[PDB]
Amino acid sequence: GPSVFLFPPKPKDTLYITREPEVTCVVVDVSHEDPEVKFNWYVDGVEVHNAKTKPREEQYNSTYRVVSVLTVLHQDWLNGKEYKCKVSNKALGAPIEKTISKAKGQPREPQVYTLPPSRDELTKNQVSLTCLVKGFYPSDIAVEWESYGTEWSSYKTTPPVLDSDGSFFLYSKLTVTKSEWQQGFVFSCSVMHEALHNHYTQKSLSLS
Amino acid sequence: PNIPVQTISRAAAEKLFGNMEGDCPSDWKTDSTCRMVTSESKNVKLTVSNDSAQNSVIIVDKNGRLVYLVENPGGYVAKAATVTGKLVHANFGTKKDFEDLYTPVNGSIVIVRAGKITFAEKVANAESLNAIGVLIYMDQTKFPIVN
Ligand SMILES: *[C@@H]1O[C@H](CO)[C@@H](O[C@@H]2O[C@H](CO)[C@@H](O[C@@H]3O[C@H](CO[C@H]4O[C@H](CO)[C@@H](O)[C@H](O)[C@@H]4O[C@@H]4O[C@H](CO)[C@@H](O)[C@H](O)[C@H]4NC(C)=O)[C@@H](O)[C@H](O[C@H]4O[C@H](CO)[C@@H](O)[C@H](O)[C@@H]4O[C@@H]4O[C@H](CO)[C@@H](O)[C@H](O)[C@H]4NC(C)=O)[C@@H]3O)[C@H](O)[C@H]2NC(C)=O)[C@H](O)[C@H]1NC(C)=O
Repeated sequence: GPSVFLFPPKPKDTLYITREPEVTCVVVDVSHEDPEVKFNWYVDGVEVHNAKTKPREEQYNSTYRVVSVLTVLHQDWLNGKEYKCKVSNKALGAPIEKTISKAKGQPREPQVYTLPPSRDELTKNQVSLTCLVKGFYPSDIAVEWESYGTEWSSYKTTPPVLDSDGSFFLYSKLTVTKSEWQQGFVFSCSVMHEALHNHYTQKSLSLS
Repeated sequence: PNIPVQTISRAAAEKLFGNMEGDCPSDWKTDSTCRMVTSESKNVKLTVSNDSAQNSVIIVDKNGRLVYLVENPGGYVAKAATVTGKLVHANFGTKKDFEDLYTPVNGSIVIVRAGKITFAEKVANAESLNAIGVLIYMDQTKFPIVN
């Protein structure tokens, strides 16, 4: 049987009015016998027809992957409207409903702190620069590392983790060659969050 | 001079060579470490800014993403611009060096040794072949300009 996965829009897309945020309804398994998929979109229970179905595409495991994309309004998403995706198939016993929305709470501003490498980590040819982003709500957040106005390729970010106070935190780890760190270059952690002034803050870090 | 030109240290050059492929002609009596062109997967990005503080030479991902900070040149050559491309060695950037050159300069950043001819000439020769930027380094061995 088909399986349905509803995804939220990218934080930056929802935060920046210059950008276009959209919800993605993904259909993972589509039968060869019954390829037909009907998509029905709903916003706060009201059906809309603004969405576009991407072309169906055969995967490496003889299963079609149908995706439907619905563009959402920035403040509709930020206010906490629910988006329901209804998938109908003859291969389905009943049509599948998935719902996503923004977490409805008081926004809390993220605290952003950068940490330098451990003295023990300088033994290695490569070192990690750490970016602690904590005490934020909701979970919606965008984190980039950069140097001299250029984004860093070599960095990875843990998913948000629920803290004890109902807030979220996470870590971002930029990996650089040690020599680049020792030469006193500046690395910056960029953080976008709705609670921030201009949905943006930046923390820099370098050799003392 | 519609293209940026920038001076780099011998160290920054060698770091750039570290990310290049090809061996130099025996004819240029260079070091072992010298290389001709950047590997497919990397390009250099050069930024010359009204703030000479934030000049930068960086090696970039096909995605324009950062791989290596190579330098922040303190000096300047007497165009403020940011350019991304392949880096190609052209020795002294003589018209001759250029005409002998295996890899074509068009659309690429050029790196040359300070040497036989003026900076002004090197830039013009390169600009003449549609290079998008010029790096210049001093190897210790010295080749006084003739006039
Ligand atoms: C044939 O081959 C296909 C490809 O290899 C394959 O398709 C795959 O099908 C599986 C199911 O078998 C499906 O699994 C789910 O994936 C969810 C996340 O997918 C993300 O990340 C993956 C990994 O990189 C990407 O491949 C996906 O495209 C998607 O990436 C995101 O895509 C969106 C839009 O494209 C972008 O906007 C994002 O930026 C992008 N991310 C990235 C990385 O680029 C995953 O979350 C699912 O986990 C949840 O459900 C599971 C139950 O199935 C639970 O085990 C698990 O706990 C999770 O539960 C959820 O928990 C959440 C916590 O907040 C709650 O919010 C949810 O309520 C709760 N939901 C549910 C329903 O439990 C899960 O792993 C694959 O994604 C899909 N695609 C790929 C590439 O694998 C076919 O299935 C293959 N055939 C066969 C025989 O399997």
